Amino acid sequence: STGSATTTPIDSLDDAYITPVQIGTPAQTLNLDFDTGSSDLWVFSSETTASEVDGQTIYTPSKSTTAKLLSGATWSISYGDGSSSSGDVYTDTVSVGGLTVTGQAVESAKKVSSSFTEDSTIDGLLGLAFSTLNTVSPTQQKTFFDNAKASLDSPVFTADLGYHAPGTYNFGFIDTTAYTGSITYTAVSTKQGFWEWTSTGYAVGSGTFKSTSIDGIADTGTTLLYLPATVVSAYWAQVSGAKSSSSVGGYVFPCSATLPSFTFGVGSARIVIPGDYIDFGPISTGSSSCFGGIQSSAGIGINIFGDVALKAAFVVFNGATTPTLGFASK
Ligand SMILES: CNCc1ccc(Oc2cccnc2)o1
Repeated sequence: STGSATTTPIDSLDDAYITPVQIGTPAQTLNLDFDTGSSDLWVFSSETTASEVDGQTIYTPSKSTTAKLLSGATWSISYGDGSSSSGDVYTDTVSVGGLTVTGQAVESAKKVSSSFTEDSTIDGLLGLAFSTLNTVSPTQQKTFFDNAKASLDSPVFTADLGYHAPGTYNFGFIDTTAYTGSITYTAVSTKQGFWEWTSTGYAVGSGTFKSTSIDGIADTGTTLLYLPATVVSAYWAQVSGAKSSSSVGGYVFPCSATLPSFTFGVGSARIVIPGDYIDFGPISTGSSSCFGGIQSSAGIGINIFGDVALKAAFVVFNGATTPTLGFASK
Protein backbone atom coordinates (compact mmCIF):
# COMPACT_ATOMS: atom_id res chain seq x y z
CA SER A 1 0.00 0.00 0.00
CA THR A 2 0.85 3.70 -0.22
CA GLY A 3 -0.56 7.02 0.89
CA SER A 4 -0.17 10.59 -0.34
CA ALA A 5 -1.46 13.75 1.39
CA THR A 6 -0.98 17.45 0.78
CA THR A 7 0.53 19.51 3.59
CA THR A 8 -0.26 23.23 3.79
CA PRO A 9 1.40 26.11 5.70
CA ILE A 10 -0.74 27.40 8.56
CA ASP A 11 0.10 31.07 7.85
CA SER A 12 2.03 33.39 5.55
CA LEU A 13 5.33 32.67 7.36
CA ASP A 14 5.28 28.85 7.14
CA ASP A 15 5.23 28.68 10.95
CA ALA A 16 4.00 25.09 10.68
CA TYR A 17 2.31 22.75 8.23
CA ILE A 18 -1.00 20.91 8.56
CA THR A 19 -2.09 17.71 6.82
CA PRO A 20 -5.64 16.31 6.83
CA VAL A 21 -6.06 12.99 8.67
CA GLN A 22 -9.18 10.81 8.81
CA ILE A 23 -9.96 9.32 12.22
CA GLY A 24 -12.79 6.95 13.13
CA THR A 25 -15.94 5.65 11.48
CA PRO A 26 -17.56 7.60 9.93
CA ALA A 27 -14.42 9.60 9.24
CA GLN A 28 -13.66 12.67 11.31
CA THR A 29 -11.11 14.80 9.45
CA LEU A 30 -8.62 16.73 11.60
CA ASN A 31 -5.69 18.84 10.38
CA LEU A 32 -2.58 17.55 12.15
CA ASP A 33 1.01 18.79 12.36
CA PHE A 34 3.20 15.92 11.13
CA ASP A 35 6.22 15.96 13.45
CA THR A 36 9.33 13.87 12.72
CA GLY A 37 10.71 15.04 16.07
CA SER A 38 8.10 13.38 18.29
CA SER A 39 6.20 10.11 18.48
CA ASP A 40 2.67 10.79 19.78
CA LEU A 41 -0.48 11.11 17.64
CA TRP A 42 -2.66 13.38 19.77
CA VAL A 43 -5.77 15.40 19.01
CA PHE A 44 -8.06 18.03 20.37
CA SER A 45 -11.15 16.14 21.43
CA SER A 46 -14.56 16.15 23.10
CA GLU A 47 -12.54 15.56 26.31
CA THR A 48 -10.39 18.71 26.01
CA THR A 49 -11.05 21.30 28.71
CA ALA A 50 -13.57 23.59 27.04
CA SER A 51 -11.77 26.85 27.89
CA GLU A 52 -8.67 25.48 26.13
CA VAL A 53 -10.43 24.94 22.78
CA ASP A 54 -10.60 28.02 20.54
CA GLY A 55 -11.54 27.13 16.96
CA GLN A 56 -9.92 23.70 16.57
CA THR A 57 -11.76 20.75 15.11
CA ILE A 58 -12.22 18.06 17.75
CA TYR A 59 -12.27 14.28 17.62
CA THR A 60 -15.34 12.82 19.36
CA PRO A 61 -14.67 9.14 20.04
CA SER A 62 -18.24 8.48 21.17
CA LYS A 63 -19.33 9.16 17.55
CA SER A 64 -16.89 6.61 16.10
CA THR A 65 -18.11 3.02 15.86
CA THR A 66 -14.50 1.79 15.68
CA ALA A 67 -13.16 3.75 18.69
CA LYS A 68 -12.19 1.82 21.80
CA LEU A 69 -10.89 3.24 25.08
CA LEU A 70 -7.38 1.96 25.76
CA SER A 71 -8.15 1.25 29.38
CA GLY A 72 -5.81 2.79 31.94
CA ALA A 73 -3.57 4.45 29.36
CA THR A 74 -2.50 8.08 29.75
CA TRP A 75 -0.05 10.35 27.97
CA SER A 76 1.76 13.60 28.69
CA ILE A 77 4.24 15.42 26.47
CA SER A 78 6.21 18.66 26.38
CA TYR A 79 7.90 20.15 23.33
CA GLY A 80 11.04 22.20 22.77
CA ASP A 81 9.10 25.47 22.50
CA GLY A 82 7.74 25.03 26.04
CA SER A 83 4.28 23.83 25.01
CA SER A 84 2.61 20.69 26.37
CA SER A 85 -0.50 18.51 26.33
CA SER A 86 -1.82 15.41 28.08
CA GLY A 87 -4.82 13.11 28.26
CA ASP A 88 -6.14 9.58 27.76
CA VAL A 89 -6.01 7.15 24.84
CA TYR A 90 -8.32 5.47 22.33
CA THR A 91 -7.55 3.12 19.50
CA ASP A 92 -9.29 3.83 16.21
CA THR A 93 -8.91 3.63 12.44
CA VAL A 94 -6.62 6.36 11.07
CA SER A 95 -6.09 7.13 7.39
CA VAL A 96 -3.60 9.47 5.74
CA GLY A 97 -3.87 10.16 2.05
CA GLY A 98 -5.59 6.83 1.40
CA LEU A 99 -3.34 4.69 3.66
CA THR A 100 -5.26 3.11 6.55
CA VAL A 101 -4.07 1.78 9.93
CA THR A 102 -6.56 -0.01 12.16
CA GLY A 103 -6.00 0.00 15.91
CA GLN A 104 -3.87 3.15 15.89
CA ALA A 105 -3.41 4.82 19.28
CA VAL A 106 -5.17 8.19 19.13
CA GLU A 107 -4.22 10.20 22.19
CA SER A 108 -7.11 12.42 23.26
CA ALA A 109 -6.14 15.68 24.93
CA LYS A 110 -7.72 16.53 28.25
CA LYS A 111 -5.37 19.53 28.68
CA VAL A 112 -3.32 21.62 26.25
CA SER A 113 -1.05 24.57 26.93
CA SER A 114 -1.83 28.12 25.86
CA SER A 115 0.10 28.12 22.59
CA PHE A 116 -1.93 25.14 21.36
CA THR A 117 -5.19 26.86 22.31
CA GLU A 118 -4.01 29.98 20.48
CA ASP A 119 -3.21 28.01 17.25
CA SER A 120 -6.74 27.50 15.87
CA THR A 121 -5.37 25.86 12.70
CA ILE A 122 -3.63 22.90 14.40
CA ASP A 123 -6.00 20.14 15.59
CA GLY A 124 -3.20 17.96 16.99
CA LEU A 125 0.12 16.35 16.13
CA LEU A 126 1.05 13.16 14.27
CA GLY A 127 4.47 12.00 15.46
CA LEU A 128 6.88 10.38 13.01
CA ALA A 129 10.03 9.94 15.13
CA PHE A 130 10.83 6.50 16.54
CA SER A 131 8.24 4.80 18.73
CA THR A 132 10.71 4.60 21.64
CA LEU A 133 9.80 8.28 22.31
CA ASN A 134 6.05 7.64 22.58
CA THR A 135 4.75 8.88 25.94
CA VAL A 136 1.79 6.53 26.51
CA SER A 137 1.88 4.79 29.87
CA PRO A 138 1.86 2.07 31.07
CA THR A 139 1.96 0.46 27.60
CA GLN A 140 3.95 2.48 25.08
CA GLN A 141 2.29 2.82 21.66
CA LYS A 142 3.57 2.80 18.08
CA THR A 143 3.54 5.66 15.61
CA PHE A 144 1.33 5.68 12.53
CA PHE A 145 4.39 4.98 10.37
CA ASP A 146 5.55 2.08 12.57
CA ASN A 147 2.07 0.53 12.39
CA ALA A 148 1.81 1.02 8.62
CA LYS A 149 5.33 -0.01 7.71
CA ALA A 150 4.84 -3.72 7.07
CA SER A 151 1.96 -2.98 4.68
CA LEU A 152 3.82 -0.33 2.69
CA ASP A 153 5.29 -1.04 -0.73
CA SER A 154 8.60 0.28 0.64
CA PRO A 155 9.28 1.09 4.35
CA VAL A 156 9.65 4.85 3.81
CA PHE A 157 7.91 8.16 4.02
CA THR A 158 8.93 11.42 2.34
CA ALA A 159 8.55 15.07 3.28
CA ASP A 160 8.30 17.63 0.46
CA LEU A 161 7.47 20.88 2.25
CA GLY A 162 6.71 24.02 0.25
CA TYR A 163 8.01 27.55 0.71
CA HIS A 164 4.91 29.70 1.11
CA ALA A 165 3.05 26.96 -0.79
CA PRO A 166 1.56 23.47 -0.28
CA GLY A 167 3.66 20.33 -0.41
CA THR A 168 3.33 16.58 0.10
CA TYR A 169 3.83 13.74 2.57
CA ASN A 170 4.05 10.35 0.83
CA PHE A 171 4.07 6.95 2.54
CA GLY A 172 5.43 3.80 0.97
CA PHE A 173 7.00 5.16 -2.23
CA ILE A 174 9.48 7.69 -3.58
CA ASP A 175 8.01 10.05 -6.21
CA THR A 176 10.90 10.29 -8.65
CA THR A 177 9.22 13.31 -10.33
CA ALA A 178 9.39 15.37 -7.10
CA TYR A 179 13.13 16.11 -7.01
CA THR A 180 16.06 16.97 -9.24
CA GLY A 181 19.31 15.04 -9.50
CA SER A 182 19.85 12.09 -7.16
CA ILE A 183 18.96 11.38 -3.53
CA THR A 184 22.00 11.31 -1.20
CA TYR A 185 21.51 8.95 1.73
CA THR A 186 23.25 9.43 5.06
CA ALA A 187 23.47 7.43 8.29
CA VAL A 188 21.00 7.80 11.16
CA SER A 189 21.41 7.16 14.87
CA THR A 190 18.20 6.12 16.59
CA LYS A 191 19.77 6.15 20.06
CA GLN A 192 17.90 9.32 21.13
CA GLY A 193 14.67 8.34 19.29
CA PHE A 194 15.15 10.95 16.56
CA TRP A 195 16.08 10.96 12.87
CA GLU A 196 19.57 12.04 13.98
CA TRP A 197 22.27 12.46 11.34
CA THR A 198 25.54 14.32 10.69
CA SER A 199 25.79 17.13 8.15
CA THR A 200 29.18 17.49 6.49
CA GLY A 201 29.37 21.30 6.66
CA TYR A 202 28.00 24.60 5.47
CA ALA A 203 28.44 27.70 3.34
CA VAL A 204 27.03 31.22 3.67
CA GLY A 205 25.87 32.81 0.41
CA SER A 206 28.49 32.45 -2.30
CA GLY A 207 31.20 31.76 0.27
CA THR A 208 33.49 28.77 0.42
CA PHE A 209 32.13 25.59 1.94
CA LYS A 210 33.39 24.74 5.43
CA SER A 211 33.83 20.99 5.97
CA THR A 212 32.79 20.30 9.56
CA SER A 213 30.58 17.64 11.14
CA ILE A 214 27.28 18.94 12.52
CA ASP A 215 25.13 16.36 14.32
CA GLY A 216 21.44 17.18 14.35
CA ILE A 217 17.90 15.97 13.83
CA ALA A 218 15.56 16.17 10.86
CA ASP A 219 12.47 17.68 12.53
CA THR A 220 9.41 18.70 10.51
CA GLY A 221 7.72 19.87 13.73
CA THR A 222 10.29 22.62 14.40
CA THR A 223 9.90 25.78 12.33
CA LEU A 224 13.47 27.10 12.23
CA LEU A 225 17.04 25.90 11.65
CA TYR A 226 18.97 25.68 14.95
CA LEU A 227 22.75 25.31 14.57
CA PRO A 228 25.90 25.87 16.65
CA ALA A 229 26.60 29.43 17.71
CA THR A 230 29.76 29.60 15.59
CA VAL A 231 27.85 28.71 12.41
CA VAL A 232 24.96 31.06 13.19
CA SER A 233 27.32 33.98 13.93
CA ALA A 234 29.10 33.40 10.61
CA TYR A 235 25.75 33.57 8.80
CA TRP A 236 24.38 36.74 10.43
CA ALA A 237 27.74 38.52 10.15
CA GLN A 238 26.97 38.72 6.42
CA VAL A 239 23.76 40.74 7.03
CA SER A 240 24.19 44.46 7.71
CA GLY A 241 22.58 45.42 10.98
CA ALA A 242 21.84 41.88 12.16
CA LYS A 243 22.32 41.21 15.85
CA SER A 244 21.39 38.76 18.57
CA SER A 245 18.67 40.28 20.77
CA SER A 246 18.25 38.90 24.27
CA SER A 247 14.94 40.74 24.59
CA VAL A 248 13.50 39.24 21.41
CA GLY A 249 15.07 35.80 21.91
CA GLY A 250 17.40 35.40 18.94
CA TYR A 251 18.94 36.98 15.89
CA VAL A 252 17.01 39.83 14.29
CA PHE A 253 17.85 41.78 11.16
CA PRO A 254 16.56 44.84 9.29
CA CYS A 255 13.42 43.99 7.36
CA SER A 256 14.93 45.97 4.48
CA ALA A 257 17.69 43.35 4.02
CA THR A 258 17.91 40.76 1.27
CA LEU A 259 19.36 37.71 3.00
CA PRO A 260 22.15 35.42 1.74
CA SER A 261 21.47 31.76 1.11
CA PHE A 262 22.70 29.03 3.47
CA THR A 263 24.09 25.72 2.20
CA PHE A 264 24.31 22.52 4.25
CA GLY A 265 26.19 19.36 3.35
CA VAL A 266 24.72 15.88 3.03
CA GLY A 267 27.71 13.65 2.37
CA SER A 268 29.33 15.08 -0.73
CA ALA A 269 26.06 16.71 -1.79
CA ARG A 270 24.80 20.19 -0.99
CA ILE A 271 21.32 21.59 -0.17
CA VAL A 272 20.90 25.34 -0.72
CA ILE A 273 18.38 27.24 1.41
CA PRO A 274 17.49 30.48 -0.46
CA GLY A 275 17.83 33.64 1.58
CA ASP A 276 14.13 34.41 1.46
CA TYR A 277 13.41 31.16 3.35
CA ILE A 278 15.31 32.65 6.32
CA ASP A 279 13.03 35.73 6.69
CA PHE A 280 10.36 35.27 9.40
CA GLY A 281 9.02 38.79 9.20
CA PRO A 282 8.54 41.57 11.75
CA ILE A 283 9.20 40.73 15.38
CA SER A 284 5.92 42.48 16.23
CA THR A 285 3.27 43.92 13.97
CA GLY A 286 4.58 46.94 12.06
CA SER A 287 8.17 46.63 13.28
CA SER A 288 11.10 47.10 10.89
CA SER A 289 13.09 44.50 12.81
CA CYS A 290 12.62 41.01 11.38
CA PHE A 291 13.16 37.62 13.01
CA GLY A 292 15.80 35.29 11.58
CA GLY A 293 15.15 31.75 10.45
CA ILE A 294 18.60 30.49 11.47
CA GLN A 295 19.12 30.57 15.24
CA SER A 296 21.59 29.22 17.77
CA SER A 297 21.05 25.78 19.24
CA ALA A 298 23.13 26.74 22.28
CA GLY A 299 21.15 25.69 25.31
CA ILE A 300 18.89 23.32 23.35
CA GLY A 301 21.42 20.51 23.57
CA ILE A 302 20.86 19.39 19.97
CA ASN A 303 21.01 20.95 16.51
CA ILE A 304 17.67 20.94 14.68
CA PHE A 305 17.19 20.84 10.91
CA GLY A 306 13.64 22.19 11.08
CA ASP A 307 11.33 23.35 8.33
CA VAL A 308 13.63 26.16 7.14
CA ALA A 309 16.15 23.51 6.09
CA LEU A 310 13.84 20.64 5.17
CA LYS A 311 11.63 22.68 2.83
CA ALA A 312 14.67 23.32 0.61
CA ALA A 313 14.88 19.56 -0.04
CA PHE A 314 12.99 16.41 -0.87
CA VAL A 315 13.59 14.31 2.26
CA VAL A 316 13.36 10.51 2.54
CA PHE A 317 12.78 9.02 5.99
CA ASN A 318 13.91 5.45 5.31
CA GLY A 319 12.56 3.06 7.93
CA ALA A 320 14.34 -0.04 6.67
CA THR A 321 15.95 -2.36 9.20
CA THR A 322 18.84 0.09 9.40
CA PRO A 323 17.15 3.50 9.06
CA THR A 324 18.73 6.22 6.93
CA LEU A 325 17.85 9.69 5.68
CA GLY A 326 17.95 10.85 2.07
CA PHE A 327 18.10 14.39 0.74
CA ALA A 328 17.66 15.67 -2.81
CA SER A 329 17.43 19.13 -4.29
CA LYS A 330 14.12 20.06 -5.90
C1 LIG B 1 3.35 26.88 19.28
N1 LIG B 1 3.45 25.83 20.32
C2 LIG B 1 2.43 24.77 20.18
C3 LIG B 1 2.75 23.98 18.97
C4 LIG B 1 2.29 23.95 17.71
C5 LIG B 1 2.95 22.91 17.04
C6 LIG B 1 3.78 22.36 17.94
O1 LIG B 1 4.54 21.24 17.93
C7 LIG B 1 5.91 21.35 18.14
C8 LIG B 1 6.49 22.55 18.50
C9 LIG B 1 7.87 22.61 18.57
C10 LIG B 1 8.60 21.47 18.29
N2 LIG B 1 8.04 20.30 17.97
C11 LIG B 1 6.71 20.25 17.91
O2 LIG B 1 3.71 22.99 19.13
